Parts: sequence; structure tokens; C-alpha cells
Amino acid sequence: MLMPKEDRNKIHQYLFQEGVVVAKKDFNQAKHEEIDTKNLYVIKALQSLTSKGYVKTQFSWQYYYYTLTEEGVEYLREYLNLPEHIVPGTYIQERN
Amino acid sequence: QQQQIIKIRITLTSTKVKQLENVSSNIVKNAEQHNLVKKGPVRLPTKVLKISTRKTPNGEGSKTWETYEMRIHKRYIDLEAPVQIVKRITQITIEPGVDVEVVVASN
Amino acid sequence: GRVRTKTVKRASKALIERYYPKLTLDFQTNKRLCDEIATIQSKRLRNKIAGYTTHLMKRIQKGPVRG
Amino acid sequence: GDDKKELSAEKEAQADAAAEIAEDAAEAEDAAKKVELDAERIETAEKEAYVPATKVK
Amino acid sequence: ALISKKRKLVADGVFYAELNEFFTRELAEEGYSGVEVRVTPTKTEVIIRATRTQDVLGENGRRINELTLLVQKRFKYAPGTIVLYAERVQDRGLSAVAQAESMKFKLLNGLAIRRAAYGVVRYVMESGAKGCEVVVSGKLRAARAKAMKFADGFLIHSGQPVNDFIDTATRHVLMRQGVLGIKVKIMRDPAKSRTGPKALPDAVTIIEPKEEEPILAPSVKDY
RNA sequence: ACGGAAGGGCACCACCAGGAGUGGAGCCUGCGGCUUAAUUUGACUCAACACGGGGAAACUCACCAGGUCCAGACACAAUAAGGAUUGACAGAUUGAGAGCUCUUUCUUGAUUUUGUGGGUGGUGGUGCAUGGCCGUUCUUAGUUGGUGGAGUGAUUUGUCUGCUUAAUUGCGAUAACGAACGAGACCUUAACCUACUAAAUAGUGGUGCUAGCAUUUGCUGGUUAUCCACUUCUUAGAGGGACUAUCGGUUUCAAGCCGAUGGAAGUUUGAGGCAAUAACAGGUCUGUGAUGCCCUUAGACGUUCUGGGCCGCACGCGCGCUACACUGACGGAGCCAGCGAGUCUAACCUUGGCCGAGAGGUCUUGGUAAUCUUGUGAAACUCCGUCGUGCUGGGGAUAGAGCAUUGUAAUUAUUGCUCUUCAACGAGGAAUUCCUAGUAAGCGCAAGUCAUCAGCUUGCGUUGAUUACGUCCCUGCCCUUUGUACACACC
Ligand SMILES: [Mg+2]
Ligand SMILES: [Mg+2]
Ligand SMILES: [Mg+2]
Ligand SMILES: [Mg+2]
Ligand SMILES: [Mg+2]
Ligand SMILES: [Mg+2]
Ligand SMILES: [Mg+2]
Ligand SMILES: [Mg+2]
Ligand SMILES: [Mg+2]
Ligand SMILES: [Mg+2]
Ligand SMILES: [Mg+2]
Ligand SMILES: [Mg+2]
Ligand SMILES: [Mg+2]
Ligand SMILES: [Mg+2]
Ligand SMILES: [Mg+2]
Ligand SMILES: [Mg+2]
Ligand SMILES: [Mg+2]
Ligand SMILES: [Mg+2]
Ligand SMILES: [Mg+2]
Ligand SMILES: [Mg+2]
Ligand SMILES: [Mg+2]
Ligand SMILES: [Mg+2]
Ligand SMILES: [Mg+2]
Ligand SMILES: [Mg+2]
Ligand SMILES: [Mg+2]
Ligand SMILES: [Mg+2]
Ligand SMILES: [Mg+2]
Ligand SMILES: [Mg+2]
Ligand SMILES: [Mg+2]
Ligand SMILES: [Mg+2]
Ligand SMILES: [Mg+2]
Ligand SMILES: [Mg+2]
Ligand SMILES: [Mg+2]
Repeated sequence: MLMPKEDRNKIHQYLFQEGVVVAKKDFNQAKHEEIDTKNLYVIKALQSLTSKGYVKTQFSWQYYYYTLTEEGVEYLREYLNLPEHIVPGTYIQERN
Repeated sequence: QQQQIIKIRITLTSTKVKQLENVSSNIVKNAEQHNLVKKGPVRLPTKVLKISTRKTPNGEGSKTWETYEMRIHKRYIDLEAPVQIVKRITQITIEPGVDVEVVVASN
Repeated sequence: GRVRTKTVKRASKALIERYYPKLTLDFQTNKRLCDEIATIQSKRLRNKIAGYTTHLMKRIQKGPVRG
Repeated sequence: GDDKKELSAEKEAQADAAAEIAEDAAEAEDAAKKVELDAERIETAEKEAYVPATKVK
Repeated sequence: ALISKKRKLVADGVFYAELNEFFTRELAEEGYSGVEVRVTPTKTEVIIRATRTQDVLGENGRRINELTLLVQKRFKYAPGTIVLYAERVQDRGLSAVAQAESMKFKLLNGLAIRRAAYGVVRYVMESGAKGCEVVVSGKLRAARAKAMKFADGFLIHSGQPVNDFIDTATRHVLMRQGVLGIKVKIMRDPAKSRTGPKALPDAVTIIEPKEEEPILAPSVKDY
């Protein structure tokens, strides 16, 4: 899957922020909600990061569910030179 | 220095006909206990949502059909309450499964 | 063609077996007896149960019968 | 399986359920990151990170 | 709002199905046994019913944070519009789904078909249920698909008591050479119903009489 | 388990007695066959053939003729910052304003490529590898365990000659006694409430306000609240009600049955729903991101795009629709239902005012709905006429010419209207279907489908019979007995 590094950094950083991402199984969408790239660019970008063991996937009615793993966290943590314990999508907001 | 008149219509819709009916009358005089006049439980005709479909996934065997049913119940109540009980019977008014809807004056 | 089930027949004999002081030869009286003397689950069920006991008790005042 | 070794299977299943409820009854009496993500950029928003110039010739 | 309520009621009915399916799928390793959401124009409240909750929440609630954050974006609920809490299921061995998944993970670990099946049946019985039954269909090392039934106790199959006291759950366990079908049937104790009738209509219990003294020729006292 | 043996049954998917019919003809539709570049495919007694919800213009779509793309994850290696790879203006080319390919030469910068390994998808195969579902035995009545009797034992008795039942439903007989699944119970729906709870989103009476004719005060309406009362109608909550009741007839005067009265109701109250054990190489890999294995995978069986096909037509079969008329067609006019549906990021159901022969157009409004569309003023049907027994005005195939609507696209004519053309068909051989009470049959309506398309289906009400109220003759299936060398069980 070929894509400009800029469109890949958008989704790549979005995962570190929220820790999880969803996407409908519908190519020809031409743009993702909550993201500024084509839905197609996202799905097999994730499934690529999935084949590496960095994220777990599921389908459940044609919507993709991705959860970042305890091992992939470090992978992207060095993609923008994030610091140790910069942020997981694991911080209780106030008292949850 | 509050509690003006309301002109309220509380129309409740749900599928559970014993859980919506217990909270239906749970408020039938949870207002009359506080002596508010009212036009009580109004029962619109129950709604029958039918689904007729062949049982086989394929088109083999005897042409056996199967009708499914879903029944809906929506009850509206016109009240005579104050401007601070607006949110009193709003939270323990519920039972999982009953859609609550409160309305405003006739215009 | 309605032969009563032996569920009701088994019940009718088991009550006439211990309630002849009570259990008058009338259905309505016997019907309101079961709601208080039995733990039946439905009107229709107890209706044939009581309606049967009546026929049995109506015949005992004629002679004896099995059960 | 087969009906010849069933007994050793039935009692092993009996002994099986024994362990499942043993844990069930046993689980009745049993016993950060001072950085941010959405605000790490709002914090690391410092200047001296780019140099723009264009429109030559 | 903005729609008809018959469409609304069927709409959230579909919603419950989509949810329950997604839950049985993502976290099945925790004995998930169904969910339900509460109607409240306060928040939206779905309660997970698994058998190992601490695993559902994760490190200081890290993973439920993940799980909650996911269902949020499917229906794009504004952050805060919904949150879910994990509630362990009381005596899991009465609700079929729990035991159905139990065998799935038992056969998947190499247990003998008869041994694993018989285990859950004796467990479900000593767990309270009035009756139980489990059927295993498909092929197990034999090209021809067989089917064995395992049942204990009492089990009604006709009429309405079925919908009241029997909990069924099927599960396709995908093994090395095929797809095995697992079906579970648990008969809840009717007397212990706690909501609704507490005996099948068949039950007709008569309260027996007592002391019948002799005539004891008339006497009467005053007060 | 089976038999091409014997005895008993049950049933309009069996007859009896009848009804309305198919089969005959025209069209509609499916199946075969044939034809074709393709005419995609499943299925072939009941249990394939208006079935795959299968009413295909693109899609659907699986087929055929052609054109694109990788969405070939991940791993190693190779190429490679002198550039791995990306893209396009015009031009030739092309169905094509596809940089597919080419010419020219700018571009992009490590995201690809190449190789291998490994995957990925497919409506490719295998339903004779499976799940699951479903269809059939089954308009059925079967299964089982406790204590006891028999047997060395597998087993049997229980679980039965007869009688009754829709029912292994009971009576009765009884080495068996007493029970459970399944039948019953149960659940849902249609029928009964002037008794309970009351509702301008349901309706009634009075009264205002209001209009016509008659007068004598009346009769028939208008009135989104003018007020007042009520719950019979309407609605849906809670109860009650039937239990075959009473009496009688019949019978081991047992289960039961039958007649009469009463009764909302006395055919399991009518109709459903559910439904045990087993059985099938039944159908479904063309619903499934359910799946085992096999096939293919970059000139693709992936995928999309353009067009064609599934409709193709010497014929054979099947589910249908319209008729052959006078219990009619037509024209005025009378003019009554019920089950449903229905528009938010929207184009759904549509009243009403005009324009238009029509179809339709157009201008606004109600409605997320017991509130508006709608009393769905539906159709048969009732009434008053024209027609006159002659293919006639019955009939409406085929066909020409025009106007509309759906839609990116209507040619092989999507559908609607208009004029004209006016077939076969004069009651259907041998054969065979469905059915017993608000049923049959006639009648239209909603819903599914659906942009448009019902001659289909699923429900509904509308008008409303005949003849049964019986038998085992036909047919089918059960159950005994019985033979069996079959047990992979007569394939
Ligand atoms: Mg009591
Ligand atoms: Mg039943
Ligand atoms: Mg008979
Ligand atoms: Mg008969
Ligand atoms: Mg005949
Ligand atoms: Mg005939
Ligand atoms: Mg392309
Ligand atoms: Mg490769
Ligand atoms: Mg390879
Ligand atoms: Mg597939
Ligand atoms: Mg085949
Ligand atoms: Mg099969
Ligand atoms: Mg199968
Ligand atoms: Mg019959
Ligand atoms: Mg012995
Ligand atoms: Mg026998
Ligand atoms: Mg009333
Ligand atoms: Mg009478
Ligand atoms: Mg076959
Ligand atoms: Mg399948
Ligand atoms: Mg095409
Ligand atoms: Mg076809
Ligand atoms: Mg047919
Ligand atoms: Mg006429
Ligand atoms: Mg004109
Ligand atoms: Mg509006
Ligand atoms: Mg003529
Ligand atoms: Mg004509
Ligand atoms: Mg005829
Ligand atoms: Mg339609
Ligand atoms: Mg159809
Ligand atoms: Mg023999
Ligand atoms: Mg033979």
C-alpha cells in the first residue's frame, strides 16, 4: 500500500492520541471521519501495523475495531521520538 | 420564589408492557399524593410490527413462512406540576426499557 | 371430543380423597374452593379440575367408583 | 471417546467440575505518565521549528 | 429524537443486537454472558456481564478505557455520552451462554469430548439448575459428522414455560478440521423463579387437611 | 430395520356426497429442450417447476465480448539518495475528458518495485468434508426412569384384547404400582362484559355560538375546544367468564359420546404459536468476516469500469391471470370494510386550489402519526337505463400511431393514458387439485418486493353457498402380528 508519509503520519499520530480507532469496511469512501485521509488509506495501514503484532483487529458487522498493544506502543513511541510515558489512551480523565 | 404553571404532556413509549405500566401508574398519583389534578393514563392502541419471512435460508423444501411480532406501547399523561419538579420525576422514573418523553405547552 | 387429561383427573381424585366434608355438588362453589384449597396455575386448568371433581362427587351420591 | 473407558472419563469429568466450583467458591474470600497526548503538542508548540520563504525568479 | 418511535424502537433494538454481538466477540475470554442498556435521558448505561471483570477493566482501568472509547466512536457518542461498567454474573453456571463458551474453550484445549461435555453438565447441575442439556455436532477426527447429546435432570420442551425457564445458547467452535456446533440448554429452577410464575402449569400442589375431632357435644364460652 | 405376508385403524395433502376448479384456448410466470459470444447458477415424486423471498434495464451478477486496479498484509533479499518508486498536460491510441500503452520530460523521495516466502480475497469446487439454519417422517403419538414380577443374559413387563379420544387421551382389564419429557397444560390472536380504572391523538348527551325546510315546540347539518356531564360505542389495563354446564338419551350405564334448554361462546370454543426421542449422505459453501480441504490469484476465478446476457424460440411440462357472457358487458347512480405503512439531515406518506380528455402537471399544507395523508367513499354488490342473442357491444391477444411518468440510460418496446387494429376463445379428452361454516368460492385492499415494475407472495376485510356430519373401496401412513441369513439394516 503506497501513501505519502504525510497521510501516514496523520493516522499514525491519531492512534497514539486516542489509543484505538474504528473504520467502516467501505472502500470508495474517499475520506475518513475524524481523520483527513481516505478510508482506504487507513484500513490496510492498520492491518499492516496489525500483521506486525502492534494492534489487535476485529470486524463485528463490517466496522473495524483496532486496539493498540502493550508492545506496539513503543514502536510508534519512537516514530516522533515520544518520551517514556508520554501518553497512552490510558489516562483516567478526571475521576471516571 | 419559583414554581409557575407547566402545561405538560408526558408521552411514554416502550415495549415492556409490565415495566412501562408499573412506572406508568408509579406516577399516576405520585402527583395526586401531592394533590395535582390531571388527565391520567391515555393508552393509544398497541402497535403490531409484523415480519413475514420464509424460514429456510435457501428456497428449498415446503414453502413455509414465518410471521414475527414486535408490540409497542406509548402512553401520554397531561400534568399540572411546578417548575422545580421538572427534574424531580426524571431520574427515578425509569426502568431499563421505557423511553421517557416530556413535552411543553400546546403551540 | 374432550377427554380430560389425567393431570386434572389425578388431581380430582386426590382432593375428593381428603375433602368430602367440603366440595359440594356444585361447580361454582367447588371452583372458588380450589383457589383456596389448591395451588393450580390457571383458571382454565382449575376450571376443568373443579368441573371434574363435581362429576365425580355427583356420582358418589349414586354409588362407589374406582379411585 | 468410547463406552469402554467412559467410567474413567465420567469420573474425570466429575473431578473436573470439582475444580471449577473450588475456584468459584475460592474467589469469594480472596483478598502516572506525567506527560499528555492531546496537550503534548499544545505544550511542545514552541517556535524555532520551521523556516518559510518562496517566490523566486 | 427526529424520527418516528416505531422506527426508533426497532432502531435501538438493532442497536442492542449489534452491541451484544460485538461483546461476545471482543471479550469472550472473560465468560461474557450478555448485556443490557438503560433508558435514561441523563447518560446511556450499558452493563457488561462477564465472569472475570478485573480482566475486563485492565491495568487501573486502562483497557476498559480502550473498550469504552471504541463503542463510543461507532455511534460517535460525544465523550461522556456513555460509559460502561463491568458487573460479574451471579452463578454463571445457570445462564447458558456462560457454559456454552466454557466448553468451546474446553474442547479447544484438547479435552475429551465426553469428558469436557460431562463436566459442564455436572457443574451446571451442582450449580443450581433444575435441568441441563448439551449437544455437540460436527466432526471430531472422523470425516462423518456425528452428534452426541448430554442431559441431566428435568427439562420441559413445549409451550410458554420454555421461554420462561430455559436458557439456550449455540456456539460454532472453529477447529483444525471443521466447525463444531455447541448447543447448551439450562433449565432454571421454577420454584426459585423470583420474577413471575414459579412452577410449570403442570404443577398442581394440594394442601392436605388436619385434625378432625369427634362431635364434642355443644359447649360455648363467654368473654 | 425391511417384506411383493395376515389382522386391526386414522385423514378431503384419501375417498363418499358435493362445491369451485385446473387440464382445452390467449397471455403471465417458472422448469425442460433448443438457440446463443453468453443465453450464470441451485433444485427434478409427495418433499423440483410465481421455489432460492429469484418482479435481473446499470447495479444486482455469479455469464459472454472487451477495459482498469492491488486494496499482493508481514518476513528476508535485491535495486537504491548519482535515486528505490509516484503522477500527468497535449498528442497518437481508446466505448471513454483512463497517461491502459506510446511519443516528449517535467514531477514525486524511500510510502514502492523485483525475487522469494507468506498471506489476501472469490457467488471457483466440494452440502458426499462441516456448523448453523431449514425441509421431511409428522392433518403424527411417540420417549423414558423408580420400586416390583420374568429372564444366566442382551431384554421384557410397566408401555394392555376390548371401549372412548385430535392425542401412550382416558376408561376398563391388568404382575405390575405409582411418575417425568412429548400430547394436555401453556402462550398469542379473534369472539362476552351498561361491573373497576377514563381518555381534544377515541367517542357520546346537553349547551352555548351557528345554517336549511317547516312551522306549533320540530327535522338535518356547521362549529380544533364556547362550556358542562358521561365511558354505551372506541381504545387497553385489571379482573371475571366455560368447566362441555343443566336436564335427558347412549354406554361395562365406566372413559365417554349424542339430543334438547340455557348460553358471548359448548367442533382441542375458532385460528394459530410452541413442540420430545430418533431418522436424511434431503436442500443450503450463491446470506453470513460461519467453516475443513482443493482450486485460482496480477494476461486473476480478486476487483471495478463499458456494453451484451439471464427475457434469447420449431416444441414438452408446471404455478397463474383474463374470458367465452343476459345470475352479462356496458353507462349513470346508489356506495360499505379491514390488516398495514409512512420524511433528518430529508425528499416519505400526501389532503387541498388550479391547468390537463387522460395520464399527468403545478401551487401549498398536515403528519416522525390513534393527531395529517384516510370514513383509505376499495371491489365485487344495490339501483335505472342502453344493448338482444348473432363471436354480438361477450372477449381483449397481437399490432400501428401519439401524449405522460420512473430513471445517468427505457431500443429487445420499465409502467401509465389516448385513438385505432378486434385473434383464439361458444364450458374444455385422458387425466388431476383445494376444500365442511363465515368455511368454499366470487371480490377488491394493505404489506413484502420497490427509482420505475404484481398476472407473485404474506395478511385483511368485503358478499357468502352446495353437500358432508360417514366409511377403508381408492390412495397414503401408522400399529400389531409374522418371516428374515439384512444391522453399512432391501440403495
Ligand atoms: Mg396462594
Ligand atoms: Mg403445547
Ligand atoms: Mg371417527
Ligand atoms: Mg372423520
Ligand atoms: Mg367426489
Ligand atoms: Mg370436472
Ligand atoms: Mg484504478
Ligand atoms: Mg508476492
Ligand atoms: Mg507464492
Ligand atoms: Mg465466501
Ligand atoms: Mg453440486
Ligand atoms: Mg445433508
Ligand atoms: Mg448439514
Ligand atoms: Mg382434517
Ligand atoms: Mg433378577
Ligand atoms: Mg407394547
Ligand atoms: Mg367500555
Ligand atoms: Mg341453543
Ligand atoms: Mg445429495
Ligand atoms: Mg450456509
Ligand atoms: Mg457490468
Ligand atoms: Mg429467471
Ligand atoms: Mg406452487
Ligand atoms: Mg354496473
Ligand atoms: Mg391538452
Ligand atoms: Mg412540516
Ligand atoms: Mg365481435
Ligand atoms: Mg370489452
Ligand atoms: Mg366447467
Ligand atoms: Mg407495491
Ligand atoms: Mg416473488
Ligand atoms: Mg425377530
Ligand atoms: Mg426392491
